Amino acid sequence: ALAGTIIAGASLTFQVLDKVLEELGKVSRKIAVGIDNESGGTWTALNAYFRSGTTDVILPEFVPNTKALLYSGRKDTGPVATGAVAAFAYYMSSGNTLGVMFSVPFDYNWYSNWWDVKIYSGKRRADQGMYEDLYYGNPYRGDNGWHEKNLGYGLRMKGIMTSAGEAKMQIKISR
Ligand SMILES: C[N+](C)(C)CCOP(=O)(O)O
Repeated sequence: ALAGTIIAGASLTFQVLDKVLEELGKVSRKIAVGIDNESGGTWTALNAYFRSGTTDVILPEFVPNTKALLYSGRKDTGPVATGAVAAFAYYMSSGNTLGVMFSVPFDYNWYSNWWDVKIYSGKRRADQGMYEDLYYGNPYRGDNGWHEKNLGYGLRMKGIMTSAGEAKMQIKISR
């Protein structure tokens, strides 16, 4: 497939991400994630914690500089009113952890899509704690808009997440 795989950073596109959503099949709530690594060094998968939903693939174990990782997620199958929400992390060659969060609620009635990235000192794994850290911190909304910011440690991040049941999220970490 495409998810659980890495590709040349330069080739990461919305087209690539939408094709990821396709392989997930007709499921009302899903997300396809793409992260381009341009930090200067390699990344190593730590883990993924799902608040809601689940995933069908593995976190690309290795992400070398200039390469982009591909990942996906979705709500639980069946008559269950739930979305796709989680946080996952990658260990960096600088010795710090990169943390990512995405939330795609079941009922877009009251709720919306939310996401964020953050770098944790040392080595930390994704948990209900990191999830709450990014969710209830100051996450970006999946407003189909691009956002950027300084990640500290001299990295900077550029990103975007769509606002809908079948979402796509594209991020980039530069040095
Ligand atoms: C919508 N959600 C239940 C997945 C996230 C938590 O929302 P809230 O209980 O803080 O308002």
